[PDB]
Amino acid sequence: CSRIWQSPRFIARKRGFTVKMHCYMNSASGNVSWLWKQEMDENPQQLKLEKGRMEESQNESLATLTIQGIRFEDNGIYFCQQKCNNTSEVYQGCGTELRVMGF
Amino acid sequence: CSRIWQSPRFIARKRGFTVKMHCYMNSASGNVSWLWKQEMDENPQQLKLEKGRMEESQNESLATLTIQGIRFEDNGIYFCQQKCNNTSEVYQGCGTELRVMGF
Repeated sequence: CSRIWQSPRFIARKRGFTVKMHCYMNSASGNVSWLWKQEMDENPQQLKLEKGRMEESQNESLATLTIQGIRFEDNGIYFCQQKCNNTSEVYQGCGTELRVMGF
Repeated sequence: CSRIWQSPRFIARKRGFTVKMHCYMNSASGNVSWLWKQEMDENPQQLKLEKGRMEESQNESLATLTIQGIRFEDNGIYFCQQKCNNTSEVYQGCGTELRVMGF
């Protein structure tokens, strides 16, 4: 199968704004999901797309994840994950660090 | 083969100091090579070593790239690759990022 690329590595924004996180592939057994991680030891875990604040999007090449109303409680690193058709193995993106802040 | 794990993710250090970067793998068809990216737009372009001040070492399970007396020209992201035994696939780390300081 294909390989996935995550952008950007890091993001800092102001409380209440909006964020976009990308990932690229070719839908080779496409259909992408997003994992979240707040602690460093614990390992990534399914992100709950909170009604009216988060939305998993995806066409055939781009799989973007968009969050609005950014809360501090959103801090952490997010990874897009794809399950391969052939290899039936899971490739992970390199994730994006998220930091909310200020006025 | 084995999922490659690069560490740390991002580093900040005043110029001149030396810096080590890590890459954990399995070395099966291993023998790691290091790539470089001066910006995010650019593409992971190969790394050229310079006079005793940039040395890559490694063993059974730990490849580590070392840079002495760092400069702003060093700023960027470094990745490590390892061909795979079985697969003949090309795994790659999530690269460690570098930013040199001014004081």
